[PDB]
This record gives sequence, structure tokens and C-alpha cells, in this order.
Amino acid sequence: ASRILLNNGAKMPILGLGTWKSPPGQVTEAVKVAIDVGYRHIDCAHVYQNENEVGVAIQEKLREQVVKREELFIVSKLWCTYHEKGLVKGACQKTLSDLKLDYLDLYLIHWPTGFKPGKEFFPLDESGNVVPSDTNILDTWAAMEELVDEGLVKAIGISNFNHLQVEMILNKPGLKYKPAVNQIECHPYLTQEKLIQYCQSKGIVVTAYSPLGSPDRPWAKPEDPSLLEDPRIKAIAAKHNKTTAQVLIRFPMQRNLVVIPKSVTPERIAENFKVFDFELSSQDMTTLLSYNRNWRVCALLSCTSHKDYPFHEEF
Ligand SMILES: NC(=O)c1ccc[n+]([C@@H]2O[C@H](COP(=O)([O-])OP(=O)(O)OC[C@H]3O[C@@H](n4cnc5c(N)ncnc54)[C@H](OP(=O)(O)O)[C@@H]3O)[C@@H](O)[C@H]2O)c1
Ligand SMILES: Cc1c(S(=O)(=O)c2ccc(=O)[nH]n2)oc2ccc(Cl)cc12
Repeated sequence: ASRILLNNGAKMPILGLGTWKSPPGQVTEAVKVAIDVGYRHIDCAHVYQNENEVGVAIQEKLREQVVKREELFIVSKLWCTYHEKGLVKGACQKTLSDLKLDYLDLYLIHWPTGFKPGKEFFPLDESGNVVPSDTNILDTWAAMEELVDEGLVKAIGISNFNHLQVEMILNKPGLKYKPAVNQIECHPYLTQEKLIQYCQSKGIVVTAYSPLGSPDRPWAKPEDPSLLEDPRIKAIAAKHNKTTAQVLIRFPMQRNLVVIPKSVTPERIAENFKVFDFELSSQDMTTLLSYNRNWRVCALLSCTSHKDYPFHEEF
């Protein structure tokens, strides 16, 4: 099935297009091509600095009547410098304005860590540590709930929250809306079994980011493990007459996850969508899971002293 039912009663496409690092002069075409070849879910964020250009593509495809707005599922994320109650609505509205939308399908707290507001996305002290905000995650959640009640967003969720932080939200006094989604890094080298089971047991849908291991991440080191080049994964793909990327995308789908591979290459955008016509066996799935090594693309390494840094915790 192409969509998963969320705890807000809406359905979310299990395959979406990622847009982190998609250059602004390429992302409009990427999103146009994606919609043309079947994608109905785009993963966005203000911090990616390309929402205007994503929006141009969405608006053109709506105008062309390639798709209806109700058939699209557009996700964005509240950046860390906007955790303050009085800044959340304006951050959401800037994203809506850039994406050329009147509502988002899903709006996520991008990270649990709040930073000092201002122009800088990573405000630093003179010694290089990120400068925190005193705003706690629970008050930021209350501000997210208001966006649902104002009609700006259909669903709210979280991203990069560890198990205890998810629990904190679920245990919030006076909680009005549960998170619909927790978007986390997940691939065969970071399989996330504990966090995924917890979220799924609470009815929170998990989205897997960096499913191909983000080979374009800015801090890649040549010695790092490489999913797309792992001969063991290549062998599973060859057995199924699929590409390694197609296996890497199908894998989270069969764990009841949503998955958001990024590409700006038209052929790969189309490739990555052709994952609804084959099945990995249970043995394939367990074999892929066995490759876990707790290896992260995204460890927010500049924020490790923040009180809310998510990755000291086991999960
Ligand atoms: N919530 C968060 O904190 C967070 C963090 C990280 C990522 N995300 C989201 O998750 C999305 C996906 O993660 P990601 O961008 O880190 O990396 P990814 O999707 O794991 O990998 C993207 C890279 O793989 C390449 N690629 C794509 N399809 C390919 C294929 N079929 N064959 C070979 N190479 C292929 C892309 O190249 P080309 O583009 O050159 O084709 C790009 O270099 C992001 O774009 C963003 O939307 C969210
Ligand atoms: C890692 C990391 C990043 S990132 O790598 O810039 C990133 C990448 C992509 C993205 O979508 N979000 N962030 O930002 C953070 C902010 C707070 C914390 Cl605790 C960790 C990080």
C-alpha cells in the first residue's frame, strides 16, 4: 500500500522526496520530475534554504493540474532558533509562504534542542559552543498544537527525539495532540530497533531519513562505511534484479516506516520510486538488520553539551 494512516486520521505516502542539500538551481526541476513520476510527498525544511524553489515546483504542478493539493503531502520543520512560543507561528508562516501553500500536511520540531533566536542558524559563543534557548520542549510542543488549531498544519510531529524525549511529550501535562511522526536517521548501519518499536507501540509513525547513508553529507570521510557500495547489500539487490538504492528504500518500507531518499538526478528520482513491485524476504530483512553498527550521518556534533542533545542516550 502506498500510504500509512497517521494518528490524526490522515494518510501519509510511505515514499517521499528529500531536499536537504538539493541545490536551489536544481531542486525546482527535481520536485517537478518527482511529481511527474509519482511522488506525492516532499520533505522540506527552512534550514535547507531552498523552500522557495521547492515551492515553485509544487505551485507549477498544481497550476498544471498534474496533481491536486489534497493528493500532496508536504512536510516541513521548525528550526532550532524558533523554539520560543512567540516565534513558532511566524516560522511556520514563512515556510508556508515560501512553499506557496496555505497549510502543511505535517510540521516537525526539527531537533529537540532550542537555540538562541537570531539570524544565525547555529549561534555560537566566542568559544564555539552553540548558545541554547531556555525554552523547553513541552512549551515548544504547545506552540505546535496551536498551529493545528489555527489551520496552518494538519499534523504535528518531532524529529531526532530519543525515546525519553518522545516519552516526555507523551507524558506532557494537558497534552492536546500526540505527535504523528518521529523522523529519525535509519538505514542498515543504524537500524534503530528499540526507538522504532517504542514509537510504533504508541501509534507514532517513524520516517527514516538518510536511507542511502547520505553519500553527499558535507563531512563524509573517505574511510567511512558506504551502504551503496557494500557488497553484501549489492548481492541482495542483484538477487532481486534491483539496484542497491532500491533495496535500501524497500527495506524501511517493509518495517512499516516512511522513507525519504534525496536526489536531484532525474534518472535516480525515477529509479528510487520503482520500489513497489518487489519484496524482500524475511531472511533478507533480518540480514540487512544484522549490518547495524550504530553509525550516524547526523550526530549534531556541535551541540553535544546542549541539555536536550538527543544522542547520549542509548536510544
Ligand atoms: N530530520 C532531520 O534532521 C534530517 C536529517 C537528514 C536528512 N533528512 C531528510 O532526509 C532526506 C534524505 O537524507 P539525505 O539527503 O541525508 O541522504 P540520502 O537520501 O541517504 O542520500 C542522498 C544521496 O544519495 C544519492 N542518490 C540518490 N539516489 C541514488 C541512487 N538511486 N543511486 C545512487 N546514488 C543515489 C544522491 O545523489 P544526487 O542527489 O546527486 O542524485 C545524494 O548524494 C534529506 O534530503 C532530508 O529531506 C532529515
Ligand atoms: C546533526 C545536526 C544538525 S545538521 O547536521 O546541521 C542537520 C542536517 C540535516 C537536517 O535536516 N538537520 N540538521 O543540526 C543539528 C541541530 C541540533 C542538533 Cl542536537 C544536531 C544537529
